[PDB]
Amino acid sequence: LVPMVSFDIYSRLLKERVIFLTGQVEDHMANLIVAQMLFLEAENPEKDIYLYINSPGGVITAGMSIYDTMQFIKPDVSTICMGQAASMGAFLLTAGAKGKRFCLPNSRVMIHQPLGGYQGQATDIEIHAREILKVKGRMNELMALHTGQSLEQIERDTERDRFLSAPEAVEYGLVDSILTHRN
Amino acid sequence: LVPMVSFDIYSRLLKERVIFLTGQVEDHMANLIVAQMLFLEAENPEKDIYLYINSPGGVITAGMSIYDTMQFIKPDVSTICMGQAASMGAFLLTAGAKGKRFCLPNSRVMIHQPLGGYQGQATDIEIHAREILKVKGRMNELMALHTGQSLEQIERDTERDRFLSAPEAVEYGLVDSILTHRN
Amino acid sequence: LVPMVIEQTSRGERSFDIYSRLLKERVIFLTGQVEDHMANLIVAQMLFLEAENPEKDIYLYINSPGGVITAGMSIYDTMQFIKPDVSTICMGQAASMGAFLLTAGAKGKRFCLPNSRVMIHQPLGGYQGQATDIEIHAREILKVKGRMNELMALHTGQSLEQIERDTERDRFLSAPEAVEYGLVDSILTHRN
Amino acid sequence: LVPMVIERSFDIYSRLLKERVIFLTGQVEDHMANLIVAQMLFLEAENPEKDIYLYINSPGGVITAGMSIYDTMQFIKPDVSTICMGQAASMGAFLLTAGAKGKRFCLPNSRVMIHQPLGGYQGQATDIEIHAREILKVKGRMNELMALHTGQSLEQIERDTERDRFLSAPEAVEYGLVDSILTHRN
Amino acid sequence: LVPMVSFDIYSRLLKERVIFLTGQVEDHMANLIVAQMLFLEAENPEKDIYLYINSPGGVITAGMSIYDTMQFIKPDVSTICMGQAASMGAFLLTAGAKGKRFCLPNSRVMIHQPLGGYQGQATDIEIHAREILKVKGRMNELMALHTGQSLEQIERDTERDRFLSAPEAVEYGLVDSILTHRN
Amino acid sequence: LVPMVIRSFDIYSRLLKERVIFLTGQVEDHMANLIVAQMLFLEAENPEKDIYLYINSPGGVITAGMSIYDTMQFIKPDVSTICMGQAASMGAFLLTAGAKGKRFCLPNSRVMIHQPLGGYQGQATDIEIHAREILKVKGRMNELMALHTGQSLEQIERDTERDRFLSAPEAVEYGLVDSILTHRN
Amino acid sequence: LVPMVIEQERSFDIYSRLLKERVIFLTGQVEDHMANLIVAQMLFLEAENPEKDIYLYINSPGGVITAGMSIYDTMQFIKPDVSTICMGQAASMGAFLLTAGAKGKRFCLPNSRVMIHQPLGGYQGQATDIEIHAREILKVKGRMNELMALHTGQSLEQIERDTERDRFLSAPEAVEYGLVDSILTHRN
Amino acid sequence: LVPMVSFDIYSRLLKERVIFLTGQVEDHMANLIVAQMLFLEAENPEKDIYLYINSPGGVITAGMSIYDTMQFIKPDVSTICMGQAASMGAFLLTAGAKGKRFCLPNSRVMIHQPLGGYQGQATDIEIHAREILKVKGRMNELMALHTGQSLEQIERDTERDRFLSAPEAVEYGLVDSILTHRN
Amino acid sequence: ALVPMVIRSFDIYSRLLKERVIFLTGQVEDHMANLIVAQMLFLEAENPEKDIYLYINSPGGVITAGMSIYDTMQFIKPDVSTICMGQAASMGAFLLTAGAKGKRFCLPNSRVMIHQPLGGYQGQATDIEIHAREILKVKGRMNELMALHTGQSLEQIERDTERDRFLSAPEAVEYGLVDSILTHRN
Ligand SMILES: *C[C@](*)(O)[C@H](Cc1ccc(O)cc1)NC(=O)[C@H](CC(C)C)NC(=O)OCc1ccccc1
Ligand SMILES: *C[C@](*)(O)[C@H](Cc1ccc(O)cc1)NC(=O)[C@H](CC(C)C)NC(=O)OCc1ccccc1
Ligand SMILES: *C[C@](*)(O)[C@H](Cc1ccc(O)cc1)NC(=O)[C@H](CC(C)C)NC(=O)OCc1ccccc1
Ligand SMILES: *C[C@](*)(O)[C@H](Cc1ccc(O)cc1)NC(=O)[C@H](CC(C)C)NC(=O)OCc1ccccc1
Ligand SMILES: *C[C@](*)(O)[C@H](Cc1ccc(O)cc1)NC(=O)[C@H](CC(C)C)NC(=O)OCc1ccccc1
Ligand SMILES: *C[C@](*)(O)[C@H](Cc1ccc(O)cc1)NC(=O)[C@H](CC(C)C)NC(=O)OCc1ccccc1
Ligand SMILES: *C[C@](*)(O)[C@H](Cc1ccc(O)cc1)NC(=O)[C@H](CC(C)C)NC(=O)OCc1ccccc1
Ligand SMILES: *C[C@](*)(O)[C@H](Cc1ccc(O)cc1)NC(=O)[C@H](CC(C)C)NC(=O)OCc1ccccc1
Ligand SMILES: *C[C@](*)(O)[C@H](Cc1ccc(O)cc1)NC(=O)[C@H](CC(C)C)NC(=O)OCc1ccccc1
Repeated sequence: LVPMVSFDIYSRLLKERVIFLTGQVEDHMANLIVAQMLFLEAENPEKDIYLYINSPGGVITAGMSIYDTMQFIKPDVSTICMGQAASMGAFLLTAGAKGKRFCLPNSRVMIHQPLGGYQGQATDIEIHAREILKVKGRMNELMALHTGQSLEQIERDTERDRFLSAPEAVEYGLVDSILTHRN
Repeated sequence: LVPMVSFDIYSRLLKERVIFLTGQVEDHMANLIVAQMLFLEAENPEKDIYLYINSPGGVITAGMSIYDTMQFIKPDVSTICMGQAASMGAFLLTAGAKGKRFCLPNSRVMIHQPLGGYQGQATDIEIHAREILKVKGRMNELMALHTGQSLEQIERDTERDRFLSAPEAVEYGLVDSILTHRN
Repeated sequence: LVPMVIEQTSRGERSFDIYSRLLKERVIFLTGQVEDHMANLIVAQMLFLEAENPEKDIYLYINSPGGVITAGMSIYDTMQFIKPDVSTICMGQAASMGAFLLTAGAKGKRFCLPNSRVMIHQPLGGYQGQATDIEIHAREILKVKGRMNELMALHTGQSLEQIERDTERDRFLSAPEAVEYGLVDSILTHRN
Repeated sequence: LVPMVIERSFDIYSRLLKERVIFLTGQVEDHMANLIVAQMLFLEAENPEKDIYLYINSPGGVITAGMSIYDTMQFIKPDVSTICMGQAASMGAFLLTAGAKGKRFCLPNSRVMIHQPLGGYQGQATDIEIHAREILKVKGRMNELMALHTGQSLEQIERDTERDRFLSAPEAVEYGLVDSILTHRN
Repeated sequence: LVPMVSFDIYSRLLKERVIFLTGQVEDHMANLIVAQMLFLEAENPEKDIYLYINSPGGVITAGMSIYDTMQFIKPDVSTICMGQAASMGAFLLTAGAKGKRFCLPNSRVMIHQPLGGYQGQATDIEIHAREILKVKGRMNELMALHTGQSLEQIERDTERDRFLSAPEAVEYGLVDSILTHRN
Repeated sequence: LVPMVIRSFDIYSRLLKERVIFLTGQVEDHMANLIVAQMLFLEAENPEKDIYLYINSPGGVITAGMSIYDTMQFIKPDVSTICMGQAASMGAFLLTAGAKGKRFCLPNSRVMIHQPLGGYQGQATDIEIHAREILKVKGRMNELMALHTGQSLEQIERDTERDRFLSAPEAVEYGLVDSILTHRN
Repeated sequence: LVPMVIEQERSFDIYSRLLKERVIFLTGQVEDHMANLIVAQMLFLEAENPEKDIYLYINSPGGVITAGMSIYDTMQFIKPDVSTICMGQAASMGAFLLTAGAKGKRFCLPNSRVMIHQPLGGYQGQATDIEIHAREILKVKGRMNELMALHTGQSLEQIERDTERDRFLSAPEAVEYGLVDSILTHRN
Repeated sequence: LVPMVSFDIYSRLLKERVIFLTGQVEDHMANLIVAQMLFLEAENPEKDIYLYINSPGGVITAGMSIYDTMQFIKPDVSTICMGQAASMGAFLLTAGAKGKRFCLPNSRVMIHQPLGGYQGQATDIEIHAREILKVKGRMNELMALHTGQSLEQIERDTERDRFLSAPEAVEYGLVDSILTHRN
Repeated sequence: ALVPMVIRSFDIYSRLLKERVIFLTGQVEDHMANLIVAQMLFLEAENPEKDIYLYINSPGGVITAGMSIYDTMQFIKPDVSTICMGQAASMGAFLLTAGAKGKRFCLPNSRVMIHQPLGGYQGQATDIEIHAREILKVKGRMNELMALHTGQSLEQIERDTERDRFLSAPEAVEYGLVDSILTHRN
């Protein structure tokens, strides 16, 4: 039940260089966002891309596919949180082009450390636990980079779930400003 | 089946600036409505959009994606309740352009406070409880803003489910008037 | 099948299951998850032994991964309420509700076996419902968390802030570490 | 159904308990371990001087449940002589080797298997670290005790348990896991 | 459920040194048979024990607990096959004291190699395959000893399921004679 | 569920002093073992005196049934069989396996006979092995049915290719039982 | 849980104890194992005293024909008269075993209800096997009708016609039909 | 679900000689990648193809249909890891044309030996075990070839899961360089 | 589901069909076999003189569904060239070797496996014997046709298929199952 304009409603919006990231982040939905990004860049390598984010979080490697695409392509990707951007969603929100990251007024942001799960031999448990610790550190480094917070601050603040209103997300350095009304 | 007109029935009405919000509010259906609003705003920034609402409620952050787009876009969003607008549905109904919020004569309205659920360590239970109580407070502030009721009245009236007929909804400030017959 | 035992009784021999037999040694086992019914059985055994002789010690062996707090507290309050000292002995593990009842034994009379392990942590819970009810239930679990820290602090001799700090996440303790922490008084190695 | 004996009535297992024989059969877990522990304590109360015979046929099980048995075998006064029939794998091999020195037996066609701990956790990275560190400590303690009972160096036990290792009964003797093969009743 | 003087039909027959092995061979039912053997040996080490076998097969290690107890205890264990002895059942049947192994006239025997199944890394697969092949060889050697067949013949005859009538089982050396009428 | 009489005995235990044994329901290893044990018990108590096996069964597993069949022949006492309700397939086979002159239907029982049913899954080499075996079994059971009924081998096989139902008088005419019990003498 | 009872000493459960007054209960769906328990109690009570009547209380929704016939033939074969008493209901196999009692000794409790009907069955298979199995259930149907006619005193034609669909009878109607002899009301 | 440029987003990028391998490697998804490669070769046999890889691994034989196609066709296949390339994903990454294998900066690579499982008669277990061992050695030989590491180093390093950062994957020889920003 | 579009429009498979290329992927069953048969019949109609390329990546499948493809391959006028990528096992290996003589290929890292039929039946002994006779007839016919295409004797095919038999691509050339290894496009 998706409406049409020959373009479906999202194809139409893709014409105004708008991409939607909605729901849990996972490989296949992430692949769709990456293809839209490479396409938009192909269409006009200089003009901004708008990425709307309404997401409860998701899988780290899937989110890192979108993150590296965002940094790799020529156009600035301007991120706009609507609804919520939690964990992986907060991370991609803050990864937008400096000065071009926005929360809508009543959107809410949440941040936290990695969660994972493994089963098997103690030797293998060691290998996998070291990996998720490595991953937690890189994520914190990147989050510190984009927010302007120190690495130590990000580590403390993400030990447990932390929720932030749109003004709190601005103050934290997570986004640059609230978008309220179309200028 | 969705009938054809070359549009499907909904695409055809989208041409009249008409959008339908039907069913449980959740991220993807919510994103469809946001895309339709953004599409219509692009087609004509000054012409009103009509949002028909028939909903038993739904997810708060999903609903707030719709709310913020309603307030962000240039066109006024006129809201029309058919069937029911309950909880998140009622919130988005009252969020329409002042003077352009309608109930159909036998539609019914229901308002209530958030419901949620979390499992985990006491420390985490406290973090999540804080967040749902904060959201409850903010949603009340916005309900008061739109209906014209005092914050305190709203709090009182939402502790448990409260049902309103179309005439009672007009009286409460939830809607501006009743549409009985077209002109 | 629980093995049984036959024993002279001056009114004839009668049969005792293995656990009934050990009750005559004044021994009670707490094994597995703590939950109302298994907890009630232990309460009942404690009350029985006190009636048999209010002045002789009881031995409570604990091998438990944890369990329900109110069920645990039915055992805790009974251990304090009855006249005899309840000596506690950890075998296998005593985790969470199990560590709590272990440390709750009569002072000087709480023991770990040498290769037992102890784990402590804060409460875990979960509610669903209206925000007003969520607050009510969150407030209750936070009340319980504090009361349980106060009692752990009491029994171990650590400060409340130390117990609070140490139980935010799961913490494991070897037998020597549990002695060093104040959780038990000593290690039992070879039958005294 | 458990056979009864008429004399005044024992099930087969209770009858053999009176001859100081306990059976550890199947996966090791808290409740069946509690039953073995209880039987050991009973036998000690009956006579702290006479040996106990613990027959072991087990594919392994839960480490803490196994350690309740291990520590009881060491704590009680009587020697616990262990006899492997069918198999003793992982926690079953550990309990077999933990028997009184000189009094650990394999039956001729029994087999033994040793390996390191297996586990699984789900949660925050912080919690994953806490749990991994604890499984690694357990792995080390279990290796130290295996070395002690077998006569192998800690290094050799660690190397030989990275992956499953099977031993015939003569191999379990050569390894120091048991003292001798029991073939026929003397 | 069993005929009762707690004291069932099986316990009365135990009084006459008769033990039944019925159904799939598995640790717990095997421990019961072991316990009955040791009991009977303690009662009288000189008198024969009678083991009726009606079994489709089962777990090798469970079976070996019985086998080794049969060899270890002082009394001779006489085996009698009723209905069938397949695989682990045929193995325990032939393991009875030579001269005291019997088929009833219309019982059937079946012999085969081990079946197994593992999942894991190729290194682990290699370890578990090596072990099942070791077990296959040891079991073939013991079958050869008990039947009087060569190792080569047992190997060739067990690569696939091989069925034997009671007279065929006498000819193969798996039992000593047919039991038809009590004298 | 099981009533008892009083030293205490359950109802079936009680009837066991009457030298009466019940075979009820699907024939399978464990219920068949209980019947075997009762037969062996009764022989030991008195090897001269007849045993009465009441049979009401829809059939069952062949090997389980053959444990009973061979025990019936092996023990010293005659086993007299009495069909109540029905004796179908393995039930009919054990009915006709009773001592000659001592096999009975009650007037409204019915007997049904049929060939073996089975099923295998595997490589074609294994399918052939198993199919050979079920056919060997089918033949051996027809040879035993012929022995007990007095019909020829080829005839029993013909009449059992499909399910065949018999009234009590028809079961007598076929040679499956000797007589019909109507009113206790 | 079945209540215990101590007879001045052995413990009988409620049912064991009422067996000493020669009372057996048939309750629920008639099936092989429950029906064997009834057969064994009948054989027990005959062995105790072959002259003395047995009382069989029936409260049953119906059940398997062959299992019912195990009980029917035992009722007829044993020396004692089996008196039947319906409480609650006796439907189909229950109604048949109720009317199978000793003539003059078959009763309904007043608010008993009886129902009668023809066999129901089902099969799946090749057409050849379908015909075999259809012919067998048609034979069983006829034989059950012949027996019902014998016990009720109704003609075989009446029985056949009345059992083509479920037919319900009050206890008064069951007396009038010949299904039971009389209504039992108070203890005399 | 798939944005409609007439063309879907993937068909559109196919025009740019871009193919996505996303998720578990399995016969049908692999056949789709094969078909795209064959098509791009038929379109221009001398121009590179770009294969974006975000995969947790998969079935070996499916992976090898891709591998052999990559080698067989006339164009070079440049591989680009986004998110992760694990096991079969890492193998296909490393099998890209020399000089043309890339990791995005926060992509992660993991290598390990085969996993398999089988159930059946010991004779059959022996056959299937021999086959997985053959496959393991063959895969090591090919990894050694593509990375420049010795066969013994590869064997040692893949007995258990080995994780590599993007710079570590460059050091290891799995890829040639890190891509960061579009030239 | 996702199949890329090429340009009036074509799906990726449709485009490759223009090159006379057909894919047989996964388990052989009636409906996927029917699609392959239809594609062959179409390509014959387009040009009865030009070769057809069948790529095979399959773990095996249903014999009668396989024979619908096999007989199509022999019936049609064009030579059908077969190319194994990934694996061709059992029914896959059979269709691979059924290709036109000299035009059967393995890619270098593909693997082949061959085995006798597997089946299963439940019913009366009379019926078991009918169905057992049928699967044995099928087994012999499939061995005859494998011997024909490989050039091996029928007794060789019978012996070698009694259990799963795996072959590397060079082994599959030595066996006569394919004619050569395709490595780089000419
Ligand atoms: C919860 C949130 O969505 C995080 C993403 C995240 C963003 C930013 C920072 O700094 C850390 C994390 N998502 C996850 O933790 C997912 C959780 C769900 C249940 C899929 N976890 C995940 O992808 O596992 C990562 C992992 C890495 C290495 C080893 C094992 C697991
Ligand atoms: C029930 C109605 O749909 C409400 C939305 C609402 C509107 C206006 C006001 O004042 C309050 C609430 N919906 C919910 O409460 C949903 C019910 C779920 C979908 C069953 N709850 C929800 O979105 O949870 C929000 C939340 C959870 C945890 C922490 C913070 C917020
Ligand atoms: C995990 C351990 O067993 C704890 C017991 C405990 C001991 C000592 C201290 O200081 C704190 C806790 N058990 C629990 O937390 C249980 C785990 C459940 C059974 C999964 N949780 C529990 O009993 O909930 C209590 C509760 C819930 C809601 C509101 C109030 C109390
Ligand atoms: C597999 C075998 O039974 C081992 C026991 C063992 C014996 C001897 C040595 O040296 C090491 C281990 N059992 C386990 O590993 C169990 C297997 C489960 C039941 C599948 N694992 C277990 O008890 O988990 C241990 C654990 C310890 C600390 C933290 C988490 C889990
Ligand atoms: C089919 C038969 O019951 C065999 C027992 C047997 C007897 C005599 C000889 O020579 C060989 C075998 N039982 C098994 O093969 C069991 C079948 C299971 C219960 C389905 N298999 C078994 O116990 O596997 C043991 C094993 C697996 C992997 C590695 C080593 C041992
Ligand atoms: C249907 C009836 O109960 C038969 C028993 C029978 C009695 C007399 C004659 O002459 C033949 C058969 N029972 C079976 O056929 C069972 C039915 C099963 C329980 C569904 N079948 C059976 O035991 O198969 C045994 C078998 C299978 C494969 C190979 C050999 C034997
Ligand atoms: C419904 C009532 O209980 C009848 C018993 C009955 C009594 C008196 C007369 O005259 C006819 C029937 N019970 C049945 O019909 C059972 C029904 C249930 C579902 C078991 N049916 C039954 O036993 O199968 C009948 C049958 C006979 C021969 C062949 C196949 C099936
Ligand atoms: C874990 C990773 O995805 C491997 C692929 C691999 C790549 C490179 C090297 O050097 C080794 C392996 N995938 C597998 O192991 C799959 C895992 C399954 C899908 C869970 N295993 C597989 O395809 O089966 C292996 C096998 C080969 C031959 C015979 C039987 C089984
Ligand atoms: C395992 C392989 O895929 C074989 C195909 C085969 C090819 C070549 C030769 O010489 C023999 C076999 N496939 C089968 O055996 C299928 C496997 C099923 C789908 C699991 N079996 C099959 O089609 O059964 C055929 C059959 C059954 C009963 C009677 C006649 C034929």
